[PDB]
Amino acid sequence: MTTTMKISIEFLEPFRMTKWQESTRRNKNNKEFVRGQAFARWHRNKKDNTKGRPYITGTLLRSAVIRSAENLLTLSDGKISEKTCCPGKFDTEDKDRLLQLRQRSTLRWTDKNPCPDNAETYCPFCELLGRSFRIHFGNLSLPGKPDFDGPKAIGSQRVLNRVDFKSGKAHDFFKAYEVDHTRFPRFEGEITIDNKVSAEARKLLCDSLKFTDRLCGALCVIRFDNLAEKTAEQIISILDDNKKTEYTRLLADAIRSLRRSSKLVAGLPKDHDGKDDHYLWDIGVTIRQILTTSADTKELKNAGKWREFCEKLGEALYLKSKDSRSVSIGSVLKETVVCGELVAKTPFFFGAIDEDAKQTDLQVLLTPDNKYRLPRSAVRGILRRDLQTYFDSPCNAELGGRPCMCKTCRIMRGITVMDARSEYNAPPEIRHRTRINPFTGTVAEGALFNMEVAPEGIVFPFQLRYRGSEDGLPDALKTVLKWWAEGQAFMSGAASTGKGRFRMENAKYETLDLSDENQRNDYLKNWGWRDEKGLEELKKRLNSGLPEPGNYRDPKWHEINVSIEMASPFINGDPIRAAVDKRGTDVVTFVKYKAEGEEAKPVCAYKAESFRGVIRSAVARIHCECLLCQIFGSEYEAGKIRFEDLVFESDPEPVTFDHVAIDRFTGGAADKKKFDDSPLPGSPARPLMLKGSFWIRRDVLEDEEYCKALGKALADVNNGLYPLGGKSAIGYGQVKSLGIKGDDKRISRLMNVAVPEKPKTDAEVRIEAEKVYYPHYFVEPHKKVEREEKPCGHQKFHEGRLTGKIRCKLITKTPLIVPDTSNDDFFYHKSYAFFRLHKQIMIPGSELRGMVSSVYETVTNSCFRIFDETKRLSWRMDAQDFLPGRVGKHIQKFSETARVPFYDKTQKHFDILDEQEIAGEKPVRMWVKRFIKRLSLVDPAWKRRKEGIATFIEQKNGSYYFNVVTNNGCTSFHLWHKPDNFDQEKLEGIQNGEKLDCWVRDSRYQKAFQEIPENDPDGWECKEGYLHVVGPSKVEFSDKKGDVINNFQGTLPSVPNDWKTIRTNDFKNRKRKNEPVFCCEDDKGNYYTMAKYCETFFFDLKENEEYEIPEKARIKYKELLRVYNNNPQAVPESVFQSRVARENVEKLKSGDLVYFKHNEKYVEDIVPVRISRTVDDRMIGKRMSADLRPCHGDWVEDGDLSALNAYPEKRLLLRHPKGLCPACRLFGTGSYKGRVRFGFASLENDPEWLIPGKNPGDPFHGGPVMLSLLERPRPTWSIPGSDNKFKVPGRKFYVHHHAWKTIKDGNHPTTGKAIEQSPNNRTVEALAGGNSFSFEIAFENLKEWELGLLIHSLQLEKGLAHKLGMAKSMGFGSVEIDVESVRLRKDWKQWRNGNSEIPNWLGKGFAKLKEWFRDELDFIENLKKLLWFPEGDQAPRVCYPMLRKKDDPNGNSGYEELKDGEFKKEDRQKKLTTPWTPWA
Amino acid sequence: NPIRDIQDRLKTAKFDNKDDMMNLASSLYKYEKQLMDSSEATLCQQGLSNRPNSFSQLSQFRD
RNA sequence: UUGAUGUCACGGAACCUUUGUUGUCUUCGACAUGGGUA
Ligand SMILES: [Zn+2]
Ligand SMILES: [Zn+2]
Ligand SMILES: [Zn+2]
Ligand SMILES: [Zn+2]
Repeated sequence: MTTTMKISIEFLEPFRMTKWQESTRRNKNNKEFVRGQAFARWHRNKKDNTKGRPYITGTLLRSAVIRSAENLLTLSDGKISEKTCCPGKFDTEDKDRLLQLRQRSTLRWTDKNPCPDNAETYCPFCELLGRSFRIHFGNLSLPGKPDFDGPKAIGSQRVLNRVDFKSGKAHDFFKAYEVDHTRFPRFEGEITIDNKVSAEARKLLCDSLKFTDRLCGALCVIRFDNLAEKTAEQIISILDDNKKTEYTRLLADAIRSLRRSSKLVAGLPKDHDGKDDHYLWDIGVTIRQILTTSADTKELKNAGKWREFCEKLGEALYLKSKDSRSVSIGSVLKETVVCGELVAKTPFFFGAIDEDAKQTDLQVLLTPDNKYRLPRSAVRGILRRDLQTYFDSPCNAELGGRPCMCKTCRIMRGITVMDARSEYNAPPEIRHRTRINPFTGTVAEGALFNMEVAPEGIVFPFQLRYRGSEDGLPDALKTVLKWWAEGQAFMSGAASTGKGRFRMENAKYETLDLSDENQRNDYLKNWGWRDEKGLEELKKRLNSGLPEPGNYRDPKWHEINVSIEMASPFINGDPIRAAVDKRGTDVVTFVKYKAEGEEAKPVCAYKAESFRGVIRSAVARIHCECLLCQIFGSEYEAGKIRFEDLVFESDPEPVTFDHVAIDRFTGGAADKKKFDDSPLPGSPARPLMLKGSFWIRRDVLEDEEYCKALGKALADVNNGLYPLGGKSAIGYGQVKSLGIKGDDKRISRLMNVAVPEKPKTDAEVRIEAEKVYYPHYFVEPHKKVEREEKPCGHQKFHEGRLTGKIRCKLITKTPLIVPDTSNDDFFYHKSYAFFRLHKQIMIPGSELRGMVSSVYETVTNSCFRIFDETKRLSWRMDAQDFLPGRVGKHIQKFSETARVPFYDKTQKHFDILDEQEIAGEKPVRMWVKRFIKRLSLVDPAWKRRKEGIATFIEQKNGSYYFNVVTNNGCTSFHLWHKPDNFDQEKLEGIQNGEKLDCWVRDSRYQKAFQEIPENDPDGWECKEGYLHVVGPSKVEFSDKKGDVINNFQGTLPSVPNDWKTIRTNDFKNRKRKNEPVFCCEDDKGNYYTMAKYCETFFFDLKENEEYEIPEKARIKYKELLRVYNNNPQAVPESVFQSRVARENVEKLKSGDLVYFKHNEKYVEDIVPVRISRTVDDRMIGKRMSADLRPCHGDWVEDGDLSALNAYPEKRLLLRHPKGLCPACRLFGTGSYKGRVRFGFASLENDPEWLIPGKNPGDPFHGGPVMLSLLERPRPTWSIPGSDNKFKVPGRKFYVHHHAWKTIKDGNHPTTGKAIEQSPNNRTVEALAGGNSFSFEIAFENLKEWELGLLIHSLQLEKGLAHKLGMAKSMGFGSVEIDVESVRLRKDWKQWRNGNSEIPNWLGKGFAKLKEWFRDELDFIENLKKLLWFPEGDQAPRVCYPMLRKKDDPNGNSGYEELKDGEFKKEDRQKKLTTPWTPWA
Repeated sequence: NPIRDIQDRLKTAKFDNKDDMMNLASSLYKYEKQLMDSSEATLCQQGLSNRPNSFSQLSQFRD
């Protein structure tokens, strides 16, 4: 019998579970086990193995049933049907064997004595308890009893901490396992009941089971009736096949960023010029190809699969990169329900760290289905915190012991809230953070970390239930809910940076009275409306609104609004988005996402972290329990201020600006220093807007000292001292205003002689109207450079140093060009227009910064800031010590050579010789001849004049064939002799047997063949050797007809596509029949002239001489091949090109034929052909004094310097021992921020154009003008040799003149011929002289002499000027700067005028110069001479010479005849260092 | 400034002495720690002298 | 896979501290190329 009763549990929330423990540890002594007993257990099949499944013990259900039974008994009357139901027994003397004891107050309904321990009959409650197995609860396992690998398969562990109310920081925590309910909602079990149990007891059990509502820490309802690893290895192997190892972290970050959508792989960025050679995505098979294959794979087409694949790739790459009282209450009871929605107004961060995810430092909490979660524990903790704040009383409770009795705990022991999740499931975004060193002004060492953030706009469901004896909700709870509805709900962590502000919307409530019988029996029938259908039915019976508390306390946080005015470009860096965005730029702004439904929305903003850092730095510089700690918090205490992201009002779109670094020596662009960035546009006409707010506690607001500190800091920020964003050195992030509303004027209260003329110049230069001058010269530096070891820090405003602003005005003296390179087809032939921004003519601040820096570095004798130290120079040879040889560890040697015709119609060696031996692999047997015999039958009546006797044979077609036995029988030989008049006429009738005298001469004749010709069958050896075929390479092409081609008869022939089948057409010297020449015809070239017909043949190979090769020679040969390969002036047709340049040889190999020169032991140089280049052994950085090289430069000495990579001390090998020079101290270097900031210039009046425009109605646009060619600067002219006497001359400077008039006319400045349109030249829009511009400069912590020298470099003297823009060699862009005002700072409140100290500052600067250099100042005079502007009635003629004089109609010299004249190699440096030296 | 002391250690260093080795290791560790924790010593913007000898000695030490 | 007269664990916010910053004029004139003659 013992009829049973099946039961089940349906979990409405995730439940908690305890870990398995060893048998002996399961005792009263263990603490963790005792801390269990309320969560679910875990089973183990074998003790060593972790296999098993979860289950729930029956004693816990028994305790819940008992508790509910007591609750119902005290509630109704203690009368189940008609019986007394005594209070029961819960005490015994034997407390030693039990495992737990009751610590709560037992409940009471009657005052009668409990029933006897042994009696006839027991009450229904005592039957339920037992004490006689009348009722036996069973364990609950699962449906079907499956098995799992371990606890981690079904759930994940989590950490739960406890905070201190006084401070807001945790001090202890505990762990637990959480299991989702969507996967394991159902459990089953059974209950055994005896037949002697009373029907009243059965009804009580039924009611109690229906009343139980929470088990295992969750709501419950009781009822009774592969490619990732492969692709990772492929990409890693590819990067290792290259040497791109520094980029591993960046690539992993970009891959994890790509997880959002597979379509981003298609729209990946490429490299400039539209070619797929990106420095990341085209390292290779290539990374781009691999990502495309993984993208278009079918199985990875799925969104979630794609996401998981990208995350695993990122993890793998990051890993590689790192590698008993019995008290009554009463029968009154009500159950109040509240429902609503919790919307997120800002991002939020619920911390939850996973052990198997190391890439991100801070992670958010998610469900197994990637949905966002709002944990019950966090909601309960925030409710407790708000209640404690309301009562203004911390709870000094402790774990264990009796229950507490404070008001907060009493209110909290009636509360139930539901865990929630959202429908939005897109991946979270990522944010990066840094730490700044206050001394240098740059980031600290290794201070980088990541943060995961959830988006804003997500909506959660909310439900709260209160069970108490009051009429309704407590006043404290009403006030807290009103605060939450207002928007004072700060729930998530990282509140200082502006995370976790929620609002409660659509609130409804209803009250239920569980004292009334019908209502109670309706509640029990419906299970309390916990399931979804019951919840909907209850929602059909809810009233809107919320109550109104009586004692309403105002909130603790107050909102402060912010508005900022910005009239310059703005940027907030984000390298990853730049690494994946399709724009293709180096730096991009910050953009966040707003969650609307199931789709995001990009929006640009300014980071709250950055704003907080800026304000904190401003506060800390003009002033543990210090003020900064008290206001902004620290590691031991929470803060009292909370910032937020600032957004722009009318959404801008970004633009692009290009930059380039200029070399100080050559005056051209420095290699690998071309970059660009993408800021948001801003200007004075249409400035940017920023909106936002920040929160602050009232206690801080009611503190005069804290309000004073904040007011001072905000006043300093308002007075342009602290810009926002990055790249402030070039005029970005210049704040114009800052507003503060909503503080009752507590913080906002605190925020509220003409210049002398320049001195005239004493510099004088003599100009003659007949001579011609050069367009640039050099300035020789001084020997001594002053360096200071300790620069000035940025940590405070030092005393004795000045800070303020400088305002200037710029004037144009010659036409100026400053192009806008965004569009190169404004008018193939490229075209550009003047720089503009929001339709306003402007000049960027970087140009002016570079221009002023170039003169400051010259005035204060400093280092060459920009300089290509690692460049290597090369020179052409001119038509001795180079010997033949063959390559390896040593090089072989040959003793002699000889020539072999290959391109004449006499030899035909192609028909015979094999391809391998032509290439030089196999030996060849050839026939060398050393000297030739040259008869003259009659006595000279020559230089050597030998004697003999001739023996005539015959006379052929002209000529004379005959044997000649010279020296009277000593030597004999045959030959052919032509008729020589005055000697040949003696013998015109031949005899065939007549003998005559003869005198012989010898001439050097070194040739070789394989078959002896018909003419000379005598005196021919046969020796072994190799061949050196290089193909036709001697060619002399030009624009039009020269001189040799002019004498050609008839149309020249066609071109062969192969390099073997060429032959001569016509000799240059027709009379002597020598100097063969070849010509051919192509479509547009039309002019090729090849003058080579012999090849080279080595012989006399030796075995003894062997010479080791050095690595220096090796690298020199590598540079030689690179120079051959990269040649813009190369001949078009490859047949007329040497082998090394045609086959595109890259590295040296064994068995090749090359010339060389040697010392006693080693080899020094190697070349491929006879006349070749010579490569300098030393780099260009070693050809100058060590004190003039950059302070923080590059490695020039012999050494890879890669062994010391990834170590701290490597950086000390790239810095000067003596510190920093004045230029690097003022303008800053790579590890030191500067102390000057330049600003954008703006045109004041209306523009004046050089050429009138086509439309008279459009005065804001000008016409075009065509310039001549612009080619690269050449160091070889200034350094014309490899000898050690040659050094770097100095800094290049261009002179002022009026050559632009001829270009405006349309003629070439040199020749006067019309300019030819072509793809090479350019067309530009230029402004005329007389225009004016205005800009501003800001400095900070400067000395008197530094400020004076800066003012001098700005406004030097009258009669001098600067050079700005492009086409400086043609006379464009002469400008003059004059100072207008000089403000200064004394304190945060007072800003005086400093116009009456410029003479003192200038005098101190000159005194410092005198006390650095004892009155020599030669470079000063040279610089003043070069900056001299010609006055009226003086028109110098300045231009470059032509290549030859025949191309110059003026009759002036050219480069070829100038090299062999005034500008020879010995005086070129002296003539170039002297300013204004004529050359014609 | 640990840079001067490191220079003194290097120019006087010889690798057969464990005393010299531990002294140089201590100096390098002292410099590293000062680099990690921000201080006034980070304003020293100089480097070492005798670059070839210093490079040889540092490469020999860290290997 | 639990014992039985005693379980406030809905008895405990993974919380608190750190500026993607520093340094760079969209600038510009001297060649290239290997032999040929006796
Ligand atoms: Zn009893
Ligand atoms: Zn308490
Ligand atoms: Zn402090
Ligand atoms: Zn310097």
